[PDB]
Amino acid sequence: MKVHRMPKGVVLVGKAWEIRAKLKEYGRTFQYVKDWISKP
Repeated sequence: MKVHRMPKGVVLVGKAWEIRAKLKEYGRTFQYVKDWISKP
């Protein structure tokens, strides 16, 4: 262990962490249902 799993130093604390979460929760392609219904 020469380095830490989550080290510091050069980091940017802003909304960049929030916008990535919000865009991930909303940007969730729900095709599972469409690919589940098999109707010839």
